[PDB]
Amino acid sequence: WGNLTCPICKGLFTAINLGLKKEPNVARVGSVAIKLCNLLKIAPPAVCQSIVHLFEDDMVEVWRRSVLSPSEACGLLLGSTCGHWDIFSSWNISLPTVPKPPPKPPSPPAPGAPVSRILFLTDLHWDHDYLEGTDPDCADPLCCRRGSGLPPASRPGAGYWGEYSKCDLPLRTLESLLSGLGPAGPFDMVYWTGDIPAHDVWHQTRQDQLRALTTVTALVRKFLGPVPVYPAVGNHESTPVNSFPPPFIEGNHSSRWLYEAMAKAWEPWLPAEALRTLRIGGFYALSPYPGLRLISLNMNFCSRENFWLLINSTDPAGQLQWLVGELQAAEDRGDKVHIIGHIPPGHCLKSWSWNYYRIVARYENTLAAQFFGHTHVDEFEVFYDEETLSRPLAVAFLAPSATTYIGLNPGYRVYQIDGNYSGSSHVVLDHETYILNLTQANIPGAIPHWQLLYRARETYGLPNTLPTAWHNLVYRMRGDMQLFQTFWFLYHKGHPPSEPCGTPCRLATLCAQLSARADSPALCRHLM
Ligand SMILES: *[C@@H]1O[C@H](CO)[C@@H](O[C@@H]2O[C@H](CO)[C@@H](O[C@@H]3O[C@H](CO)[C@@H](O)[C@H](O)[C@@H]3O)[C@H](O)[C@H]2NC(C)=O)[C@H](O)[C@H]1NC(C)=O
Ligand SMILES: *[C@@H]1O[C@H](CO)[C@@H](O[C@@H]2O[C@H](CO)[C@@H](O)[C@H](O)[C@H]2NC(C)=O)[C@H](O)[C@H]1NC(C)=O
Ligand SMILES: *[C@@H]1O[C@H](CO)[C@@H](O)[C@H](O)[C@H]1NC(C)=O
Ligand SMILES: *[C@@H]1O[C@H](CO)[C@@H](O)[C@H](O)[C@H]1NC(C)=O
Ligand SMILES: *[C@@H]1O[C@H](CO)[C@@H](O)[C@H](O)[C@H]1NC(C)=O
Ligand SMILES: [Zn+2]
Ligand SMILES: [Zn+2]
Repeated sequence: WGNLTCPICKGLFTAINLGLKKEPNVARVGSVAIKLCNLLKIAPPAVCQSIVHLFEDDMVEVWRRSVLSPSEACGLLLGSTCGHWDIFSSWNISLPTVPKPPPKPPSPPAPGAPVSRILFLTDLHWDHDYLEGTDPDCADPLCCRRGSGLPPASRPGAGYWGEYSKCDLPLRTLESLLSGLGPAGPFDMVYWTGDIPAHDVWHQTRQDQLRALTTVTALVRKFLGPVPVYPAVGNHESTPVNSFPPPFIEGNHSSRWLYEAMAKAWEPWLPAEALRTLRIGGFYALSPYPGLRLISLNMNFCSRENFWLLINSTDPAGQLQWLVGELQAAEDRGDKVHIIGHIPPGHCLKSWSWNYYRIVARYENTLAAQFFGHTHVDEFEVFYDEETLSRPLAVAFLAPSATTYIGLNPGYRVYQIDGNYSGSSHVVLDHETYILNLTQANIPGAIPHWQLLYRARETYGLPNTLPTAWHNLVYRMRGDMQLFQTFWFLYHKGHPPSEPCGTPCRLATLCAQLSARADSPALCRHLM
């Protein structure tokens, strides 16, 4: 008799559920996973053990509530008649019935119009345990630190200011960054888009994450003084890394410990309005200038690595629907909008990325600039119209990281933006990138000098930095290897790998520049 298959399936996963609520069973799950982690040589056995113990609690809870949930598992196994499998099912937010205005590019600024200067910091990745002289090529996922051991005699230990390896930064190198800003300023505001702790993800307590938050926050406030700083939340701020339960998780395993600390650390910078949304889901909007609205998104709700989204990936925290409300209100007032975030939209989950793309196309006249980080290299994402995928209408700048991780010079970014006056377009006009050349900074007894690496319009011959200029740059680089090599050099903050980037590497790199929407290979149809 097959009329009983659904009842026994539900009985199995119901009993599975209550078994996995008991911590001796959770520990047993961990032990097997540690044993497999060691067999497949993912990491040294100390790291295998540490990372599984850190992850196992929230991970088993999520699986219990999603994949192993009776209505889900039995939906998958036995079809819609028994349950309903909807893990990562597709979803859509709703645009308002206001008609889209005719597409209108930004006006060229009048001669002598005000220019706003924005400092951009991202992926600082302070490593409290950074240790000069240790092995840069140790067996762990992060080196140059306490516990990395010592290098072989043939190779130098980690340099004093950092190293070209899988290493993060000592605090003094961030202090040095902030202390050298004078020539690059003055700044009207700072956009600070996330990733304060380092990549020592196998052992990160809530307290070391908070000490990363509070130490680096106080360091930037000391060097930037009264200049406003607008943070965005990176994927490394939480513990375990990428763990960002949406607001429907209450209780202690939620992100309240993190967002509330951010609200107290960033109170000098954000108005009360902003601090309220920051406590709920780590995003907010404010008004830097009359006529300009800034929106700081928590991209961890789009993230492929945010395992909590297995429970429910549909617009987590209602953030995209909230974003639509702000963009519409901005369109109604004639405001322009800056968006800042950490993970770039092209790297998000499919549904989230497709909805964001739709929002950007709809509000192309109102959105004036987009700024992201997370990849640590210097690149960008072009957005196109939904109807034909061929009219460029927005561009996201992905700034490179202050951290070395992996193999790079430290760097940061400055934007010139159409400034503070009525009728301003508020679009990026040009940008510059500064690096510390570790090859010369790590000379014993040298004092670090942060150097201008390049300015965008001058090295690429751009007449402006509107979306069409970046579209055009990609197709120029398709046919001009020398120009692509310049881009590849700068992509790595002046320290490119020694293995040549040949024809497939180039095409893949160029494709990423046009891929502002995930899982959309048609965007690259003119490259391959
Ligand atoms: C995952 O979370 C999303 C929202 O975060 C859930 O979607 C929500 O589901 C409810 C239940 O169907 C929807 O409510 C319905 O509203 C319609 C119209 O507003 C109304 O006709 C019905 O009476 C019902 O109340 C709600 O609209 C929907 N929200 C969104 C944004 O889609 C979803 O169900 C969750 N999935 C799981 C598996 O928990
Ligand atoms: C709330 O949940 C967190 C999640 O782990 C608990 O954190 C740990 O607390 C113990 C107690 O000192 C530490 O030894 C661990 O290192 C902590 N883990 C992390 C990742 O920081 C916390 O104890 C819980 N608190 C309450 C009141 O339930
Ligand atoms: C048992 O399954 C058969 C097959 O569909 C169905 O015709 C029958 O009505 C079911 N019996 C009950 C009591 O639901
Ligand atoms: C921007 O301009 C407005 C209106 O002229 C002024 O009130 C405000 O103080 C200005 N802010 C900055 C940072 O220049
Ligand atoms: C960094 O310093 C080394 C040491 O002289 C130099 O050869 C190299 O060209 C420099 N690169 C950049 C991008 O400054
Ligand atoms: Zn990072
Ligand atoms: Zn990141």
